[PDB]
Amino acid sequence: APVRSLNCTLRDSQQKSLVMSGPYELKALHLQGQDMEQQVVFSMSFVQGEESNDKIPVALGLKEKNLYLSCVLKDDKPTLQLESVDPKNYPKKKMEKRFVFNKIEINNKLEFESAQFPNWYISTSQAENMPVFLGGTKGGQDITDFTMQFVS
Ligand SMILES: CC(=O)N[C@H]1CNc2ccccc2C1
Repeated sequence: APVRSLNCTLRDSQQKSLVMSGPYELKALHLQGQDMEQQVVFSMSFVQGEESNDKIPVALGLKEKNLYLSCVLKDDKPTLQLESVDPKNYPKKKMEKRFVFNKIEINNKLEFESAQFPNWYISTSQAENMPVFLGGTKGGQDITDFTMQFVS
């Protein structure tokens, strides 16, 4: 049948919210109050892929926009991009591998590993107003843990 999707927001474990940074980038910043309306709402789709109790393959589309987070090689490195799709063939159950993240639940937090690039994670910087990126370790100064908030 159809693919199943949930609307949600994400915050990093330092409780930074995600906002648009021009058309094809996200950035993370500390937000509260009125400015919370700026945060990106995701449509998280539950897609085809290798699955276990704590590791669930998802696509992170933007709610009612034909824009997906995707993992591609850029200037020879795994990078995070926002990619446009045909709003007539998405969202689907069999999403292409560049769009798939393994949503991993460890110690009441979420990590989003690239299915295409093992051990590369959706990441934020500690500094305010810096891009969301794909980082090649769930260790060090960069932040790889998130919480999800469910949206109506
Ligand atoms: C123009 C703009 O920055 N809008 C925000 C708020 N709402 C929203 C909803 C879905 C996906 C992204 C967004 C970002």
